[PDB]
Amino acid sequence: KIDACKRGDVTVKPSHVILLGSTVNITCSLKPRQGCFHYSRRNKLILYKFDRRINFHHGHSLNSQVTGLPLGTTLFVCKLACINSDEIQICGAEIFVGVAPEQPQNLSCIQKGEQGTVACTWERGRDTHLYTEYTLQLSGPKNLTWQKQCK
Amino acid sequence: AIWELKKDVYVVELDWYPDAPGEMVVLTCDTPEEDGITWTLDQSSEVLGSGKTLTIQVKEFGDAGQYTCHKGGEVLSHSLLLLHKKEDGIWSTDILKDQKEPKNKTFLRCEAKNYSGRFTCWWLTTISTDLTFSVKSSRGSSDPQGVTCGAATLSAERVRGDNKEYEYSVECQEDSACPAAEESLPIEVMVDAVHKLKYENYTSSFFIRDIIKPDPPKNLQLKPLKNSRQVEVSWEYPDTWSTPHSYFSLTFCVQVQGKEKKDRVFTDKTSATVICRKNASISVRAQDRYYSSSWSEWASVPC
Amino acid sequence: MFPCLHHSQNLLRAVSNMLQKARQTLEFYPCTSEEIDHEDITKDKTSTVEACLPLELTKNESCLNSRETSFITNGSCLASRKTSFMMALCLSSIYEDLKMYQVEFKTMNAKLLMDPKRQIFLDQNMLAVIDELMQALNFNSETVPQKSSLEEPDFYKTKIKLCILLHAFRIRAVTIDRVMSYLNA
Ligand SMILES: *[C@@H]1O[C@H](CO)[C@@H](O[C@@H]2O[C@H](CO)[C@@H](O[C@@H]3O[C@H](CO)[C@@H](O)[C@H](O)[C@@H]3O)[C@H](O)[C@H]2NC(C)=O)[C@H](O)[C@H]1NC(C)=O
Ligand SMILES: *[C@@H]1O[C@H](CO)[C@@H](O)[C@H](O)[C@H]1NC(C)=O
Ligand SMILES: *[C@@H]1O[C@H](CO)[C@@H](O)[C@H](O)[C@H]1NC(C)=O
Repeated sequence: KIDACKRGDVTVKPSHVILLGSTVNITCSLKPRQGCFHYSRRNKLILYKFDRRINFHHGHSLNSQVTGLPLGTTLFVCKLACINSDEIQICGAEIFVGVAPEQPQNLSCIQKGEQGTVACTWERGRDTHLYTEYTLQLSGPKNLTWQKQCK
Repeated sequence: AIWELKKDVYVVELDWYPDAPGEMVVLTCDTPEEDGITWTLDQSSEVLGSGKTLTIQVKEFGDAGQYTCHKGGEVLSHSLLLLHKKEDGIWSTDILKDQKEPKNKTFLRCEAKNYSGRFTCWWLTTISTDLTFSVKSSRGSSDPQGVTCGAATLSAERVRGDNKEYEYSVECQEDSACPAAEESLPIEVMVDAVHKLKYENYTSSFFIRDIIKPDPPKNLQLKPLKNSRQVEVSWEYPDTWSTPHSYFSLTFCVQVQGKEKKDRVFTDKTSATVICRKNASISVRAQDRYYSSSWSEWASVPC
Repeated sequence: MFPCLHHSQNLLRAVSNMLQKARQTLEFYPCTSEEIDHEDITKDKTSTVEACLPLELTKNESCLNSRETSFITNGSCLASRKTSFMMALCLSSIYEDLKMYQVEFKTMNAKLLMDPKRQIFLDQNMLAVIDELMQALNFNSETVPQKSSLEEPDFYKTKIKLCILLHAFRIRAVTIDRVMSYLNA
């Protein structure tokens, strides 16, 4: 099992996907066996957003509450700085701030010629910063429907 | 703390800040019990302590040296003391000098010329006398007696600035009998530098392929094509390089600039044809074809 | 000219281009050879590390451990009566190495596509080259089924694991290329 994170694990509350406006509790925690080889009150456990320092705790447990996150993805990486050795990246979290999806206001289906494949077009609306899945369903007079997903 | 580098030698770790209290150090002698053992530090007959046990905090370098266990007029045992200074919680690094060519804090530079596993490590130190080095090596930590490092030897005495840095190198051969296609563990080399009463240690981890540096191309000869301006040049693989030459391959870069800025041409083939200006030399270089390796020394034939 | 050697040379070149793209795309994620540890998924499963050696190098044969994973799958790369068992076991182990990597790479790619943006995705050409080489190596090639997930995974962990695999795979690709060159000559 390749493990991306060994020295320590970082958790996010409630989740990596959050509604625009919500506040995430990024918490960097270090496993007891791993740590700075020489205890010293100089080593720190920094947390960086886009390589920008947001917090620093000498103790293994680091707690942060980032707020006003804009729409998009922010990489919070939690590195360990020892006394003389260079910083070792320990673990990180990628947060996607998103909003509720826009409903398609107008739907039009056009078939080209007497023999043609029906094609339906919609107005997506504002782009939510999240993966979007679109399902188009066509039902005839009685209920018999064709199911197609635009992943 | 106090630990034994070797029998009768005890390295003591001390913090280095002004007016520092010393660690309580206890001296013991493994000899038949004698009532009245005396203890000396200097060659002078000044007697430091009596009894089979001597207590002396090593607050400074003066308090570290060969304590002598002597009773009855015969020296029962010997207690040499070595010091590992720690400054601001960081181990001292004074004996060797930082080359810095790969990156900062680099004191050991190792190289190889073959996939056999024979490699040599060069360290530059500016201390002229009273210098000894202990070298140990292993593949990862799993192999016991994995590598058979040889003994440090002074190699050169160059005059950089006025310091006259002296270069000391070791010859180490991977003693693993089983051949293996790819390496999963980096070879680790530790040099236990010792100077007078001061002890330092340096650790370097590397892979043979990364440190490999090929020797210059062999039997380079120029053969002019009949009735043509261009001249064919043919070279051969070095004998020292590992065999077979099919599994392990090299890439030759040919520069004809001699004495227009860059005539370098990269040819896998052992013969390339280059127009020869009468007033220039043609030179060839060798690198591992498969992975990025240090370039070989230029081989130049007059043209 | 050896056709499998041409596929192996194509494989090493494809990995080299993908590795360069990965370093450029993931600027913050650490993907330099110095900061990425060497971890090989096929550490104990396959005997490519020992079986794939020049005939001159391997002699005692004691180190080949009890014909480990000695499937000896017959294939179009060599001929059944053409080469010694030492190369027959090696070709089978190389096929197994490519199968272990392709199954993992497809799993990573399926997770990467879900990303709202398209920062990085595994090269389709590189995956195709791995499949083509496996088809020549063993007649009973198994094509990996399209992989997908019904949920969204953390992306940072996938991007760190990706860099660790790419570098290890590149070393494996050179090892395959050396064996193919030896078979040709
Ligand atoms: C490089 O230099 C350092 C400086 O001394 C060495 O660290 C020291 O290593 C010794 C030997 O293990 C430790 O002494 C003994 O350790 C064992 C195992 O923990 C213990 O059972 C003994 O009671 C005693 O403590 C010493 O504690 C340790 N110093 C520190 C600060 O950890 C290191 O071994 C040297 N490396 C080489 C390759 O020479
Ligand atoms: C974040 O954590 C703090 C303290 O751990 C707590 O007071 C707060 O309610 C938490 N907020 C969320 C959104 O989890
Ligand atoms: C067809 O489906 C619609 C919506 O599900 C429902 O209102 C309608 O009664 C259905 N008709 C039949 C014949 O089932």
